[PDB]
Amino acid sequence: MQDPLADMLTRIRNAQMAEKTVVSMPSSKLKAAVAKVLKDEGYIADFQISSEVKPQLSIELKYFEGKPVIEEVKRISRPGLRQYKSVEQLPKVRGGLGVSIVSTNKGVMTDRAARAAGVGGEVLCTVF
Amino acid sequence: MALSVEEKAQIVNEYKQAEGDTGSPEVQVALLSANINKLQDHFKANGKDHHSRRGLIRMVNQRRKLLDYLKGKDVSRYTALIGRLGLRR
Amino acid sequence: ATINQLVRKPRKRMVDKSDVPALQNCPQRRGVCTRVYTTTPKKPNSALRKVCRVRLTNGFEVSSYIGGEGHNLQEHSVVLIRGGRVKDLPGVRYHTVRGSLDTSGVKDRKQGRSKYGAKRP
RNA sequence: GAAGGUGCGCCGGCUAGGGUGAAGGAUUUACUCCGUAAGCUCUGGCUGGUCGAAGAUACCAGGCCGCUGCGACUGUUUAU
RNA sequence: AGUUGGUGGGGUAAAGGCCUACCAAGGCGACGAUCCGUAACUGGUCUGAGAGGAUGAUCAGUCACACUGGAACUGAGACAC
RNA sequence: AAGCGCGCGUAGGUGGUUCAGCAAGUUGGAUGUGAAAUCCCCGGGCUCAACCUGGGAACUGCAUCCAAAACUACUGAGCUAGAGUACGGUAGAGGGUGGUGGAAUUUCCUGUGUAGCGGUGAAAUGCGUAGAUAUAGGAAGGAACACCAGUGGCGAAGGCGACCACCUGGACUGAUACUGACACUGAGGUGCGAAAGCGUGGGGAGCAAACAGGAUUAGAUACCCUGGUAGUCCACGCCGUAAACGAUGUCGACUAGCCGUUGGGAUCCUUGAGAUCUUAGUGGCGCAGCUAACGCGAUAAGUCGACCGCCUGGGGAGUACGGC
RNA sequence: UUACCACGGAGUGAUUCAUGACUGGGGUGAAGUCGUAACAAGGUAGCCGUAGGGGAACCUGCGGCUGGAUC
Ligand SMILES: [Mg+2]
Ligand SMILES: [Mg+2]
Ligand SMILES: [Mg+2]
Repeated sequence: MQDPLADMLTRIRNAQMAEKTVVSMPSSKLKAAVAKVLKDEGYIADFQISSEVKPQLSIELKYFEGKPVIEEVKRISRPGLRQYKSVEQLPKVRGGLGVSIVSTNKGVMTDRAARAAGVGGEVLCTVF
Repeated sequence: MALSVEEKAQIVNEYKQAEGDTGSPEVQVALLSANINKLQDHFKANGKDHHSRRGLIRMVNQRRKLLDYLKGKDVSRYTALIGRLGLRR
Repeated sequence: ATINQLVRKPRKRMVDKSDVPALQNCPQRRGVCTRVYTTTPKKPNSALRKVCRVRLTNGFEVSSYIGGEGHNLQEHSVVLIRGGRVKDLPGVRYHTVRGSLDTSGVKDRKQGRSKYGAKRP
């Protein structure tokens, strides 16, 4: 309703508790772009956009040993409290093993790349 | 829903923005205003009808919300609507 | 809890009142004894504790415990009172420092002499 | 009028408005309307000076406050 | 109700209701005005992993005060320990 | 210990999706400033240390300028997923105003008829020979609507049960048509809000605080019995509280299933008559998950997001004082 | 001599502190009197709001709830 992005993570998180294979939900620039980071990071197998006037976003999910690959996904920059960090202040999820997706001005992209690119932005969510 | 289908069909065409238009705010506000004014006669005779007054208040709040949205969109269209309907008392 | 609810009204911190109000942020005060008496402790204990009512230099009237065995204090005796209450004595919240001004230290004390104002022999 | 306080006479300088009102104009229809300079008349405002012990100067013209009993109140009554 | 603006004038080393004459009815306030209690402020100090909490000795910067109230004089500079 | 009794709604907070612009937020850099001392890092001098001191770091801030346009804010233009309107229909104790009906109670009148009736654990107060109770016929009056009746229905909640007529709100349901974010929440504020209670006027059958009498009891200001006033009923005002409870704020999204039930819709069955999906409610189990446990478990107390209200040991005390 | 103005004076309020015959509740007590109200179906289920009554816990009526036993 008032946070379509957090709807994406919770839809993903609920499915992995229920051992579902694919999920469907309306798409957007942020939803598709965050799916880009997740797929290139290996947390999701693949994502497609059903290009119609009302587009969906479909994610097929990954399980390694039955346990879902994404152990935990947590929203950070909620609409009630938008969170902005500098390059030095960007979070490190689980000591660098995880990824904290940060929407910088060079597109949506991970915290590891943001430090390399030397740009901060809005810390959207943390993954592990 | 105290307005008959004839009265509803009467006021929709005088306030429609185009043919087949029944959802434009002018139609909505005119639809609510005619129902609001009609119910005034009932509440005069029935002063203890607190349960039907909840619906009347909702129609009043709905009309206010529509007029505030029409305020943001086109102030000239808003001005003609209340002048024709005699609102903003 | 809501971050908006906190913005309007910040979290409030209670300030606990001191358990020694008559001492008034001082380590000790000087007072005179107005009444020397003995009182009975609560349910578990049963004894005759020596407590004296002290009129402090700031006008406060309080009762403080007299520690040790035997005391030489009577009416109109200048004493120094320190903080710390007595749990089995109702209404007693101060201790009388032995070995200062009129209240002499306990006689024949050998262990823990400094706490009771006892000379070294 | 709780209580309590300030000003107040007289003579100048400046100044704001009522009313009435020949003219003139209008309806130059008539016991008509608008309006009118001066003159009379009423109400103010801002300043300055001045006399006395005293300016609401005489006559005229509330004393006031606090607690409490009774009757709610205006009224009526033992003409004497 | 000089209260908040405007206009003329005065006044200051200097702008300004700083003051005054006149005109208008303005100005501040739940984003806490006004009032009450407390209090010199800061760099800093203590504690805390940090975020924070408590505090404003020594030293340093600013401020205010000089037995109480007020006032000016001189002087570049004071309303002057 | 803590969800306001419940709605609506002001300020505020937050807001679906697409394109373009801008650059306040946001990001990077530069410049000025952020006094010195202190904190910190590397050294130096007191025999070491405390101490002093060199340089650096920092002062997480502010101001200006330059770059960037993912997100927020703004601007402009759109879209239909939210929200809403137009149409047909369905169910309902939803509300208001008037009539009408049946059963029953009570009171009164009349007939029959004669020693009890009523009550209790048993009694007694009480009623009855002035003819009670019972029975039959008639009349008046008030209140509530048996069966239907159902973890059934409607309502924001409090609540709403006889029937009919009139006035009127909402919900559910199907497709098409239309507006195009018009939304959510909501401090103040405002409206409704059981029962009791209060005011004015009516009404008063049953019931029944108070009250009276009879029992019981050591006592019985009660439980039980006999009466019985306010009240309960109506209209217009006031009150504004309940264990006002699901002890669970509202709104939106997601997450195995199984068995009932109410109002619809679609398809097989067109079946005569069942079955399968779907929706809005209403219940019982239950995987996962949560929980201190009890338990919740698509009507979440699970995974989230927006907003609001509230809690900070027990008593004192939701009391005193002041305000409304 | 006028204007400004300190001290001082007058009246009338507000607020705060301390006391005050008497009076109300609250807490703590080594335990005294009267009952036994709640906890079991606590021996009349309890509790919530309200009203009336009573030495007292309490009782009674009206509505509500289960945070009630048996079934
Ligand atoms: Mg007397
Ligand atoms: Mg009299
Ligand atoms: Mg006489």
